[PDB]
Amino acid sequence: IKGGVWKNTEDEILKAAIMKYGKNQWSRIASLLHRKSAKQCKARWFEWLDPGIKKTEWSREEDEKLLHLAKLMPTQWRTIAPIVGRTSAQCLERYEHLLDEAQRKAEGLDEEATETRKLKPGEIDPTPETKPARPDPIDMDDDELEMLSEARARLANTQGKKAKRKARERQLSDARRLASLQKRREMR
Amino acid sequence: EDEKNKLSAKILKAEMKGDTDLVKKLKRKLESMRRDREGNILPASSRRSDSDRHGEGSSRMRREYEKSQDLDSMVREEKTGTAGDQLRLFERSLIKSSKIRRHDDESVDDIAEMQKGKKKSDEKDKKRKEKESIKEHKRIERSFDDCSRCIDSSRLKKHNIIAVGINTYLAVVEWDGLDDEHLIIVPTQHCSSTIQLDENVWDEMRLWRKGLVAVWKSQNRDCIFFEMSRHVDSNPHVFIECVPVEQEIGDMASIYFKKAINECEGEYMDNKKLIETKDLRRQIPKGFSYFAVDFGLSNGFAHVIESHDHFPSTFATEIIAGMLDLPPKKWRKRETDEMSKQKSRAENFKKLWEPVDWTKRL
Amino acid sequence: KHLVVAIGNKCYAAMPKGPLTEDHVMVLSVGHIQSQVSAPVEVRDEIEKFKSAFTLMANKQGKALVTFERNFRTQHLQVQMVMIDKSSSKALKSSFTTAAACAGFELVTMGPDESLLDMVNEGCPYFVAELPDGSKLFTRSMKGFPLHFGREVLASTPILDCEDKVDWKACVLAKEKEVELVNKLKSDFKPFDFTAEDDSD
Amino acid sequence: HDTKLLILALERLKESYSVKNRLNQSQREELALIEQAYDNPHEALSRIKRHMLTQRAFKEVGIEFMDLYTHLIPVYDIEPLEKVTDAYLDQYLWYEA
Amino acid sequence: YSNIKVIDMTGKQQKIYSGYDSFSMKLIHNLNLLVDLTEEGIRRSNQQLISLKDQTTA
Amino acid sequence: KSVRIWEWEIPVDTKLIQNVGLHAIPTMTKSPNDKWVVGQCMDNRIVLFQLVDDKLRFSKKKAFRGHNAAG
Amino acid sequence: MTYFREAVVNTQELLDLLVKCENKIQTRIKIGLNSKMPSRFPPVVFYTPKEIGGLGMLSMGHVLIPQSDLRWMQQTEAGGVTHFRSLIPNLYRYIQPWEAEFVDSVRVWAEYALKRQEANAQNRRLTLEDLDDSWDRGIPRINTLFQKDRHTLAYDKGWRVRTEFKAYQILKQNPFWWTHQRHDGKLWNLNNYRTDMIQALGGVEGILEHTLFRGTYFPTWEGLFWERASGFEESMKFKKLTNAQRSGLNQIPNRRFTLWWSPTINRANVYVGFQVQLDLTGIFMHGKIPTLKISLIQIFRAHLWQKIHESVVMDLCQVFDQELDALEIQTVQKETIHPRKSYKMNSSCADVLLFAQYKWNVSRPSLMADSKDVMDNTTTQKYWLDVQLRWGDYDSHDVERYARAKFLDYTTDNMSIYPSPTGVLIAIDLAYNLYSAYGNWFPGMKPLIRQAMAKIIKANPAFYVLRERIRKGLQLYSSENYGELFSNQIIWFVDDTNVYRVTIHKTFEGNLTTKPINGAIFIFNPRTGQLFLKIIHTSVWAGQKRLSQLAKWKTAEEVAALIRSLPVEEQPRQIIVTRKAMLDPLEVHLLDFPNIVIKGSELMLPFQAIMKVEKFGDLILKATEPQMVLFNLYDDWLKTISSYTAFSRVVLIMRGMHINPDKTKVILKPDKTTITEPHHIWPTLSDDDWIKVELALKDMILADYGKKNNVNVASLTQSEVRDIILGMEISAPSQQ
Ligand SMILES: [Mg+2]
Ligand SMILES: [Zn+2]
Repeated sequence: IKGGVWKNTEDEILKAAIMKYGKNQWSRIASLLHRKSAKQCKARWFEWLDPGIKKTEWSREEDEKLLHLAKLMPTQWRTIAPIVGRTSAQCLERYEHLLDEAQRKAEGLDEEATETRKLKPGEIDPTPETKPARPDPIDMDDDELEMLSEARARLANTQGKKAKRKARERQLSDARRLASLQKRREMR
Repeated sequence: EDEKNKLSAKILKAEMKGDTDLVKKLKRKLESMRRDREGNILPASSRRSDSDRHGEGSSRMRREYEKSQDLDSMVREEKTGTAGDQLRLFERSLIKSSKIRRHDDESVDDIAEMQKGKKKSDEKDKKRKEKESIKEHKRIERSFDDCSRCIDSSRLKKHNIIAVGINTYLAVVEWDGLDDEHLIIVPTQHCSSTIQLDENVWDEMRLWRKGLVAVWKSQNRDCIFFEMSRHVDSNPHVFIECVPVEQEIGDMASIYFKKAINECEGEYMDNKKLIETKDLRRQIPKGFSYFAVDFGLSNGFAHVIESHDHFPSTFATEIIAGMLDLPPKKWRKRETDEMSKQKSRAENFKKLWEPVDWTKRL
Repeated sequence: KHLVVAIGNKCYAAMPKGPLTEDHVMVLSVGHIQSQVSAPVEVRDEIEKFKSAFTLMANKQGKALVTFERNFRTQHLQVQMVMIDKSSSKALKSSFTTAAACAGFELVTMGPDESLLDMVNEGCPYFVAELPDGSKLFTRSMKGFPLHFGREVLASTPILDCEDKVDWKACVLAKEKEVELVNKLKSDFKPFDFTAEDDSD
Repeated sequence: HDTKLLILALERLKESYSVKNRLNQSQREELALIEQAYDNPHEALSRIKRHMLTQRAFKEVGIEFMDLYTHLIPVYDIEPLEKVTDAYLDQYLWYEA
Repeated sequence: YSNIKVIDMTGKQQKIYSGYDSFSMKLIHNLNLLVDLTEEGIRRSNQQLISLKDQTTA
Repeated sequence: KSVRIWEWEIPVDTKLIQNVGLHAIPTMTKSPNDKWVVGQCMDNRIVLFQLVDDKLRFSKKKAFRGHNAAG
Repeated sequence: MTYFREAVVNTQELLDLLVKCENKIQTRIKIGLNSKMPSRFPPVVFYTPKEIGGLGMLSMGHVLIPQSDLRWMQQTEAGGVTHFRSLIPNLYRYIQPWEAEFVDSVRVWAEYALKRQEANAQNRRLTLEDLDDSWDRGIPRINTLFQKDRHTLAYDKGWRVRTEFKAYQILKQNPFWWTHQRHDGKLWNLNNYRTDMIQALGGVEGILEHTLFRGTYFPTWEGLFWERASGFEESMKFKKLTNAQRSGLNQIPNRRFTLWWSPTINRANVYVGFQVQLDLTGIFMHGKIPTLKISLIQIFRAHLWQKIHESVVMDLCQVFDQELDALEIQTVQKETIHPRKSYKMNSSCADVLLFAQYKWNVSRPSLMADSKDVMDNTTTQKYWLDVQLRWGDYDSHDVERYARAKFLDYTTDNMSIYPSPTGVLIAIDLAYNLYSAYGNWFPGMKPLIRQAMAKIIKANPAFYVLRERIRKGLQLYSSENYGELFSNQIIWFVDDTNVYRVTIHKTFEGNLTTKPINGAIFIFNPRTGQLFLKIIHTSVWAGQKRLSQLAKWKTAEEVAALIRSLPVEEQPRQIIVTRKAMLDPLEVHLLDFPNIVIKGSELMLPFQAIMKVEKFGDLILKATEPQMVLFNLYDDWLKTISSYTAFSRVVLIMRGMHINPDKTKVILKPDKTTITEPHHIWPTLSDDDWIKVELALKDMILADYGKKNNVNVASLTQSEVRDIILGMEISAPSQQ
């Protein structure tokens, strides 16, 4: 299974995994995150979590450019997103919000603001990469701690199979050196 | 033992009456498993000595080839061992052969003679085979304990039943089936296909069919009897579904199944893609999954399943739903609305079944 | 041993250490038996006789008799018998079905004498509750089944209103009060007790 | 018609895997969504309609080429949860057209 | 196992034994066996004759 | 690096004591009272075992390293 | 060929390509088998396709067949071996051209509209007959009306352009991109091509017998089905995902196919090559046919080539141990079985040496096929037999000629050793189960070897071991005596139906509940009349819910214990069962015995009537313990009737009493004063009074059978009374 909302630990393991392996290994990065694997890590990084993603308020000229471009393009939103660089989701929810803002403006302002558009009807969401970042709770324990523990180990490992195995052969040759030296000492 | 519970209890019981000499009298009463290709279940046996009979000479497959045993042990071996035990002798010899550079003049099975491995590998495989035998046993026993169809089942739904014979019983389905009178014939004790039923239970299953045709013929219906026996490799419990249809569908039903059975699996599967049914216990070997469908009393069609991924487990219910124009929920889901639904259905059919004297003469 | 109320043939009736009401009595088998389905016919027959006998005793008091059995994580056959007011008897069906739906299983409803033996074979854990009208409520979903489910339903507000008594360990009365209730139970049962005159043989 | 159009859509998608058989994650996600879409079918239509009204921006498409030795063909794998919406819409558009 | 009960009804009067051990330890015959022997000779020869005649015509 | 307890006339390993803490023991001395058995470890260690316990997970109840030996 | 079928024949540069491609595919298989010449490759492997073969190449090439190859060979009951003697099709003939499809589709859809327009006025249900007739006609075929999807398919409107766009959606190229065959219901039918392909081979007898099937030799084809290739080809090879190493293995899936064909593929007809022998075995292997060597090593595994040779020799000895007098053999000697004698092929030694004191004449050298001999050519008395084992190929399963040739060569080759000039050589082809003998016969010897050798072939369990190993390697499985019962041996019948039994009674629910009851095991010897009856009260039924499967084991265990305790001199030679699933738990317990054989009775048996014997069983049910009771079913019958009539009579009376059982209460007393005495099982009736009730019971059985059969008299009186006296399940005329 994959999907659902993004915790903190998944974003932070995602950042940390992006530090060691990241900018296009993402199949490898999914090995650290269960349940959010191949496509969703990449989509979380580029849509929400990238630096320079400009999560601030929409000014005047950005709103001007977005409405100007919506009239110019029709629906082209992935093209519109680079120009306003507020990306695809940010454009679309802002644009739809501005369309609400006009019709609501007098008559909606108290009641239509509140009595329909307040929340989804409990439905499952295809967006969750784009919207949020939930805190890890006061007692996050075993789901997070298992993956936190797997992440720490996999961040540390830094070694190939051969180096890890031949390190044992060094240890085992040292052990054979101690045993075989002592037999030489005592049988001589 | 349990009679001791009466006398132990009767001591106060006399004292409740308060006749002190009765008290004395009751005080003085006391205070003075494996499967085979034929689908049997048989006693297990273990290769305890076969690791040590080999000559300790050449490379592995040569040892197995040379090991020597008498015709007694070879007859015991060939009657106990499945084909898997013969063909598994490929493994350790050739798995390592896969790494080795090959020449067309001396190769695939030549290199398989040359490979070594010796007793550490045999011990690990010997222990593995023993563990797999225990897993097979536990799997077999689970298939008896999780069987809801046996009358000895802990999972039984006995209110389904409308009649019971000597060896078989007749019951309404557990789900919103294709009709209110959608019925099943079930053997009272476990077997995985009707072909595996020996003569008395085989013929007793056919005996219900004459009654059911007559009951539904009194409604001017026809009916379809079909077996889905995907179970045969894994030991679930067979039943024959008895689905009534309108006569106009009954006349067409043999056309529909004759067509669909020719399309149920890919074109290049090995065996014949359709079997016309006449002597089914001798047409399809035991231990093969098969489907078979009969129309009224007329012997119909069968198919031997080769790809349980490809042949769908719902096959006949989809086809009959496709004759009845039903929405897929009538066959995909098996929606188990039961508590009042089955009781009314079971009693209503039972009131229709009772004229069939086979129900009563027993 | 002071908590035993009545002691017939195959079975004996005893007051629990933590009774829901002053007339709560349990019937247990003197041999070590897991359930009524494992119990011989004579044990089950006397349980049905006790049900009839305690109903007549309850009828003199103006109460209905409710019985239930819990075969789950138990080694000794135990049958619980609680007397309730006739008005609460109608509420039982709605109370049981609501509690079952809240617990997450279905109770199946059976007629005047059906489920006890017939629905399941030996070794299956099961819970069954018999209503005063003779109908039975039965379920096979025992994974995670509340051990005190039968007490919890009967102790509810429309029936007995003794939710604290649901945990039998808390409501345990003093030994002196226990002996009084058993002696009171013995006296009231003594006229109805038909076992007291079977001893002649 | 919708329930019957959805059946035609879902069975088209399922047909490809009945041939292909081998399932990574994404084919397991798609077969889970197709089997779900059967037991959901009125719910699945409600998603499909909601998707067609609201969503307007979509997850990335992957591209791969099919090697016919005289000319490549370009093959696209749209995300499964969208493919059921596109597949219903394809059946519906052609039916009304 | 030696205590397993056998009843013998083979003779004109019934007997009971410690069956497995005792039964494991446990003129007119030639007259009986010879008439059966000769008649089986006749019947087997008769069936051979019938089948051989059919085969001969084939 | 295992301690195996074997029976008289019997070649098979009746009891296997196996732990990573087990090591080559060049000398083992048994008390004359059979109450304790002493083992010397090549890394300048002494470990004590009870002859009847067979607690095959191995243990280090009492150990000493005051000797200046080098194995 | 479906899309282009009009054009392809004129396109003949494409026909040159199709010949090239078909030849390329064949070359790829030849390379995988490892070969560099056509000669070892007959076409038959590919074209034998699914049904027998496992491949299934459709052709477009004018592959001129080897047809001089097409000769198949069979062994008669006389030991004489009889020979039998006979271009594979282009599809193009079978695939109907589009002109035919377009004209035929117009008329067929036109006539359906008339028939439906008739049927709408006639409202009569539409005929089955036309729908079976018109099946393969129409572009949307007529079977498309059958389609079952069709109520939804009516709403699929894009689909033909859509299937072309699937090439962008899906990475796998689709040949049938043009035809949604559920709409196009299916524009071709191969079945005539497949059936004509068999005819072009002469396949069904000729090709089956040819390959391995004679090694399996069991019956014709009809029983036989191919299992999945369970073994190393599948389970771990898929699981591990090794695929770099699996490329190195890649011959291994071919293993099942290669074994079956290998009697063809191994054949010595290389144009160029050299012959190698598999060690400890007589197989000559020509080139490294990849998988075959391990397949044969696994079949032969241990000594078994030697073990077969010595077992048939000692079975021959055991015949001579009995036939001492009628042959004037004073003793039969077994020569030293040198451990390489059975597979050294350049030379042989005698195995069995016969001694005599006789004046005697002996034939010149002659085959089992020679029904009389020049038996006065010479006078001698010392005899040898020599046994040669063989593994034939399709070039040579020659055993009549090979027996002749090897006898002449080894008797003349100075490398051989023989005790006398008067000898027979016996040859058996382990690849084909053909046998032959070439011999200097004395008059008695030839019919004895003829009779013995046939019986020896089946019996000789070393051949059973070989055959079962061939069957397991093949994964190929099959779906499948009256005089013997009287004849001589110790033979038993056994029952299991009365062992575990359950009784039914209704709960206050009004539905049915089950109670279980004591049950008996019935064991009967027809020749002695002797019955053993073991009762099971306590032991099984207390212990389990398995009890049906346990009851089969306990039936086999209790009957095994009876055989094991009571004698060693008179343990049954044969045991006979109708319940034949009961054979398999008996078989595992017989593995302690080896000396006992079980048969499946092929004929129906009384045991349901033994449920009426359970009435006498009720007197047993009064007993409180799992006792055993011993009976003889023959009373005064024991002397006079017992061998000939009493089996037939008891079979008739017992089977009859089941369907009659109330009526039998009357008929048992044909006159009211007649009695059954307490020291008998059957009524006190004389000879003629027993005959009267016997004839009445026989006719009454036939009368009740006649009530189904009511066209009864003419056929069934002559044939079926015999078969009912046997007890056949006679239901034949619909089944025929
Ligand atoms: Mg490599
Ligand atoms: Zn079952």
